[PDB]
Amino acid sequence: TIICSVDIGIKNPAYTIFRYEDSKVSLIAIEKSDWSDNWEYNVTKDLTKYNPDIIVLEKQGYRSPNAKIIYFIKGFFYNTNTSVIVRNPTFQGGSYSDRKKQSVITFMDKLSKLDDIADSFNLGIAYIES
Amino acid sequence: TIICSVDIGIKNPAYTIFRYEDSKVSLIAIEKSDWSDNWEYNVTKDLTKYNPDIIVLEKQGYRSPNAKIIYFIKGFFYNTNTSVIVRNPTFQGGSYSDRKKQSVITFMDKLSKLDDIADSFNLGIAYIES
Ligand SMILES: [Mg+2]
Ligand SMILES: [Mg+2]
Repeated sequence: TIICSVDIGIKNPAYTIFRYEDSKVSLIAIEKSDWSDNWEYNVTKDLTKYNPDIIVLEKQGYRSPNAKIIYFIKGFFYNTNTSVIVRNPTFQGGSYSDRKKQSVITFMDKLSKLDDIADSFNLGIAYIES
Repeated sequence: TIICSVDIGIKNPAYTIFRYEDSKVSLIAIEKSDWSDNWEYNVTKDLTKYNPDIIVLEKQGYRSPNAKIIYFIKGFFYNTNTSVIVRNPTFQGGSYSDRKKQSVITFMDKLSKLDDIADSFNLGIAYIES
C-alpha cells in the first residue's frame, strides 16, 4: 500500500510518499510543489503521480484558502481505489512557529523552507501508526 | 446536450434538467433534494442521475461553508465527459427577498417554497444565453 500524506498549501504545497508493506515503512519520495497557479491541473497531476492507495490530508476549515483544495481532492478521488483520509494537525499548541519548529525537528530526526515537507512527512507517520 | 443547472443548498438543493438540441431548449425534469446527510453520496447520486453533459452552479461567496460542495463537484467531474461551469448569482441587487421573489416570478412566466427550483431553473436559462 502506497501512502500519500500531503501538507496542503497554495504556493507551498508538499507531499511525502511512503510504502507500507509487512509492517515495514519506507520513504519512497518527498516533493515540494506549486499550486499557486492552475491548482486543479497540478493538484491532480501531483497526487496521481505515484498512484497512492491512500491520501492523507489535514483538516482545513471553511475560512481557509486551502479548503477549496481539500474538497476538490475528496471529489476527485471519491468512488475510486484511492481513499482520502482527513486528520487534525499533527502538532497543536504553543504558537504557529512553535509547531513548525518541532515539526521540522521531528522530521530531520526521523530521516536517519522545511516546514511544509516536514509537515507532510509527519502527517503520513501519524496516520500510518493506526 | 443535457444541461443540469443546480441551486446548491444543504436542506433545499434543487436542480432543473434542460435538453438543448437544434437551438431548442426543453425542460426534462425539475427536482428538489436534500443534502443534510451524506452530501457526498447524495450530491454524486443526484447530479449524475440524468447524465448531464454540463453542470451549472453559482459562486457561493467569499469564505462560504457551502463552497465545499462546489469544489467537490469540480473534482468529481474533473477529466470526465462532464463540464462544470460556475456562474455568478443570476439575480443581484437589493434584498434577499426581492432576489428570490424575482426568480420565482421570472420562473413562473417562462415555465410555459419555489425559489430553489426557480433559481436552479433561471441559472440554466442564463447559462444557455452562452
Ligand atoms: Mg505548509
Ligand atoms: Mg436555494
